[PDB]
Amino acid sequence: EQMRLPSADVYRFAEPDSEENIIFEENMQPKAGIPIIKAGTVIKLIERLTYHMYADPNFVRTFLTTYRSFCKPQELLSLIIERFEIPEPEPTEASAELKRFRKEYIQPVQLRVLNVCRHWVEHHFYDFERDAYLLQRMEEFIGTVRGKAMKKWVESITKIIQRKKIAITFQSSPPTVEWHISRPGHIETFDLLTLHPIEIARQLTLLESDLYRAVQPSELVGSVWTKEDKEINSPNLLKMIRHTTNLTLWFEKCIVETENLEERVAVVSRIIEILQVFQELNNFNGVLEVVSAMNSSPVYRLDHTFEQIPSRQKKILEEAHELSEDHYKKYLAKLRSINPPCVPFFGIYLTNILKTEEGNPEVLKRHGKELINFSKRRKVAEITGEIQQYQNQPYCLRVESDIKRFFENLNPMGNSMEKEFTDYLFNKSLEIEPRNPKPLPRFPKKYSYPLKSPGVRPSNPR
Amino acid sequence: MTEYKLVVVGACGVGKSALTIQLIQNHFVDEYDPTIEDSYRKQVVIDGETCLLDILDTAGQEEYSAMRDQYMRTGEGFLCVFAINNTKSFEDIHHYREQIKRVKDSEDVPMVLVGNKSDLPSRTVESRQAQDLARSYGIPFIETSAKTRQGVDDAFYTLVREIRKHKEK
Ligand SMILES: NCc1nn(-c2ccccc2)c2c1CCC2
Repeated sequence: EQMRLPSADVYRFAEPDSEENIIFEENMQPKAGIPIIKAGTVIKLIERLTYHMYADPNFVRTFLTTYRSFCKPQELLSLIIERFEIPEPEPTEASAELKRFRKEYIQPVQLRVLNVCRHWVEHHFYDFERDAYLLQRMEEFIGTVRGKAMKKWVESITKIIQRKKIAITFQSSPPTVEWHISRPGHIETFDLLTLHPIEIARQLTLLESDLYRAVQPSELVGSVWTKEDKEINSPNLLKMIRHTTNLTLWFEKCIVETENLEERVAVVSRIIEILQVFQELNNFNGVLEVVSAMNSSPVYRLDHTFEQIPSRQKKILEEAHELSEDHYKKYLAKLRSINPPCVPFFGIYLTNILKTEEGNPEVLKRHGKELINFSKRRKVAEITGEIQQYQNQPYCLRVESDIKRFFENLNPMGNSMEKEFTDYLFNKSLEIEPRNPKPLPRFPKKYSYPLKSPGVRPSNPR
Repeated sequence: MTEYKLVVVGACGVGKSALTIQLIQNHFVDEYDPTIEDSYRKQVVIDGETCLLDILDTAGQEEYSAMRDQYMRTGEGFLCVFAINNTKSFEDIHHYREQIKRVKDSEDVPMVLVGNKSDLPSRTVESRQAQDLARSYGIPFIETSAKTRQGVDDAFYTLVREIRKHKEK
């Protein structure tokens, strides 16, 4: 015998599985041996989210990350409450079938709903911060729950709710902080060539790591960073991108405002040294912010400058550029093969999420019936999961609060608009190295300190 | 077999993705994983000459504004895409063209203007306006509808024809 549920008239989740309400991918869930749901009606998705035969952690995560495109939070809570409130089938002729049904259907299902509530409140609490009534309803539902088996989960959910309404140190010793010409405390002299290139790279890697770590799936799912409310919905992602952009621009500016050729060679050379350290730290955001500056139209055209770059650093730069070639082929292979800590380049994820959402239909149709395309959401959740795997492990580097502040408050554009600023950079490029056949002018030196790099190897041991 | 490296540029919200996806995905499968390599490469016959299109579409990376030169530098030919229901995206076309000319160091870069239609709001850029802009640049104008696939082939194939004509010289 199967079970004998109620009729679909009095309880909507009893309806049998068919080709018109749920469909599956051919392959089975990794590690777990569970079917992979391709599509289904929202009722069937909720049935499987709270399925009586087994638990489905992966489906629960995926669903709670991605549901909002097809179901509103209020509607989800209504549906899981409906799911929970199971009636008993028609009178027992008075309990063979009732103690079985209570133990193998009602109780498992009710526990799975509580599990969903727990995971929702723990990992997607923003739904509740944004809709106070949604939280009100969850709290009065959780108070409803009566069973003795349920007591422990009800207690735990209430405890998580209470924690969520409320407003780095190392494993072993981080390396000694590096200083070059600028001495500690003298923030007024800090600049590209006066700070130690190692420490520039370390402190930028620390900033960019924290920026990467702050970005949450809520800022990404639904491609919300590309929409009109992007500043409302994706503030951390945007801060992160703006930093990257700022630094690329600062590198360009340092280059083209150094008008003396010898000095400009030292500047480009020092920027390549910083890239080398980024590469050592697996800060690929850092790597790409240098590569972008070097490929920029004001910088790339400086053939006289590039000519004087030592061959070793040419090779370093060329290798880094090749990461980006053929649609990030080499970058992707390199990223797969390294372990935390690192700072990925976020742009790839953004494009992949957007294209996944744009290039697949929201629903599939079968026998005239509309099914939510769940596989589309799974793919998006796979990408946000890959993002999250590099967010857990911090770098073993000491913060230097003055160097940190210097890079946080960098503002190469100043009061100028983008077009105006990039035109200025380009016109500066034209001034310092005119187009053929115009000959190369000389320009006086601007730096009164030595140009020689301390290099990229630590000064003291361990 | 000749390979044409094409680059799609335009404002976000334009449905740049849709254009490229509709080119590449098989004519009657609505399925797409952008993580695999066939996602951005397609073999096609244009004027009887088999060739390979490689299409770079960085949709979603528009905020990385300092990376535009890097991405543009990779291309031989450019689709400049706006949405017919977004006047601002139409006006931004001028800037994309200037930036491409600057990156390729040339006045005569293979290029096509594409006006894409999808869903509401209704049209705010009449095709005449876009025909006039395209004529002032001396490039072709193609209007497309992502959702019906109308004009998508014509947009890309016209760009390839522009590159061939540029390479003769
Ligand atoms: N055209 C000279 C030149 N090429 N590159 C270059 C080389 C490889 C990758 C990225 C950029 C740079 C210059 C001036 C400084 C940067």
